Amino acid sequence: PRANTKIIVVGGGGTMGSSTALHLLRAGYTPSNITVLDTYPIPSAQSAGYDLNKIFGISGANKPDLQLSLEAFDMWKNDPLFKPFFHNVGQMDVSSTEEGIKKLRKRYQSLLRAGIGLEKTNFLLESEDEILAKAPHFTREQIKGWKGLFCGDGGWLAAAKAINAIGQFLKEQGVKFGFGEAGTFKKPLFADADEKTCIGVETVDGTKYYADKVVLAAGAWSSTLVDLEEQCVSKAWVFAHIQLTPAEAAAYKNTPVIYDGDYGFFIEPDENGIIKVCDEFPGFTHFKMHQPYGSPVPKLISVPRSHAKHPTDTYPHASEVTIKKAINRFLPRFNDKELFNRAMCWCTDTADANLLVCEHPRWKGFYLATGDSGHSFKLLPNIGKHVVELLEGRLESVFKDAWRWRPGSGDALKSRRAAPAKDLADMPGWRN
Ligand SMILES: *Cc1cc2c(cc1C)nc1c(=O)[nH]c(=O)nc-1n2C[C@H](O)[C@H](O)[C@H](O)COP(=O)(O)OP(=O)(O)OC[C@H]1O[C@@H](n2cnc3c(N)ncnc32)[C@H](O)[C@@H]1O
Ligand SMILES: O=C(O)CSC[C@@]1(O)OC[C@@H](O)[C@@H](O)[C@@H]1O
Repeated sequence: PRANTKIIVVGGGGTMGSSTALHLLRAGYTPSNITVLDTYPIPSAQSAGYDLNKIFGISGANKPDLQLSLEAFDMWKNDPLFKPFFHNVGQMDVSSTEEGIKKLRKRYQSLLRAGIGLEKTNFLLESEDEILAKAPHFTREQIKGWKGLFCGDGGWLAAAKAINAIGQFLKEQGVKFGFGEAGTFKKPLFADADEKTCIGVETVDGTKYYADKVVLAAGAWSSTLVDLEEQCVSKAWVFAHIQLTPAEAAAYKNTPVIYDGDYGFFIEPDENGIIKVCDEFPGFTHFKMHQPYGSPVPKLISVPRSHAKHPTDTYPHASEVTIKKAINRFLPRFNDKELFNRAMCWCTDTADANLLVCEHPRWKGFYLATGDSGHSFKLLPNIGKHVVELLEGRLESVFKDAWRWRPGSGDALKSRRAAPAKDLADMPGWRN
């Protein structure tokens, strides 16, 4: 029974982590039986969720991605905890290349074959007038040849503030916490020498925590903490900020999120006039020799270079070009705006960009909740709901089979992106 079951959430200061803790409380677990451990206090300074904003949009990449995105959309609008941080201003995919414009038309078409009425909220913008109508800040000369796929369920998310909302709720309820060395996972604990029964974890300062179940929601660090047998390859993405005056930023107030697969995106300025800009690229790895728990020998493993641990870090020289390229493409009027708060942000890719949410195959009681594949912040309100379903063996098979333990199911280095990710060692500029 839930009221006497103890759960440990490793990486609980992050996205999937905090979500799991939230839905444990909502399910009826006793708050004092739930322990959140993270290297950083919630909201974790190093979770990929620690950002001014993230994009919300509907992805049809998989069978349950569609179901999950709509589920998340519902909560972002109607859940009292989350709905303050959803800005439902819409999201527009654009392209002016032949190859790219056809990608849009195929995406629109598969949304219709979902047969769940997505045509009511997704539209192909076939002319420049239709684009300028949704995003008046563009000039017509800037967008000639552009077509757009507009999603009315889209918009952006106050990412850090949202996780923080969960965290403060967890604390009011009485969830237990472990931060710093007292919260940094090192290894699982077992009752038996055969390590078939996990009964807790031990952190790096030596602290041992005991629970009935352990959830590993450590994002890009999961593949480094325990042997995931190359299922998850951690990669970095980049962003930068520019500052606008109240006059300049007024033209972008409540404007839709604009994305082009060949350039990146930007999100409307926040209350301080700050615009976040991203490029799009297959990501950056950081391979090192490491020996995650359960691996018999040290392997080559992409290990996150945490901006939180190294604040003087920025990103490779190459990324500076593509980010500015994106700025020129979308916001040419701000090309002389100096960039600041450059930083790398880490995700972990699976081969098929599906999550890795399953019980460990040998360590009974140890559960994996990661494989976010760099598309999963939008799932903050509802992913924890399905992790709990897994813990209780009530997980709908569509999710269960898609999220199953699956080593040898593809090359996660390339995943579903344009190319295998390049490594930080071959991309100078980020260390200072
Ligand atoms: C990097 C990035 C990601 C991203 C994005 C843009 C960038 C630049 N834009 C997104 C977007 O527009 N829309 C979207 O839906 N997602 C976007 N993302 C990715 C999204 O953030 C991630 O997919 C999502 O955050 C999933 O993360 P989850 O797996 O929870 O991972 P996390 O938030 O980083 O959490 C990791 C927590 O791990 C804790 N940790 C790490 N190591 C330990 C150890 N050793 N022990 C205990 N805890 C550990 C960290 O505290 C961290 O909080
Ligand atoms: O999937 C989305 O809703 C937008 S995520 C945008 C992005 O920058 O986020 C970081 C990585 O996921 C990249 O793959 C990706 O291009």
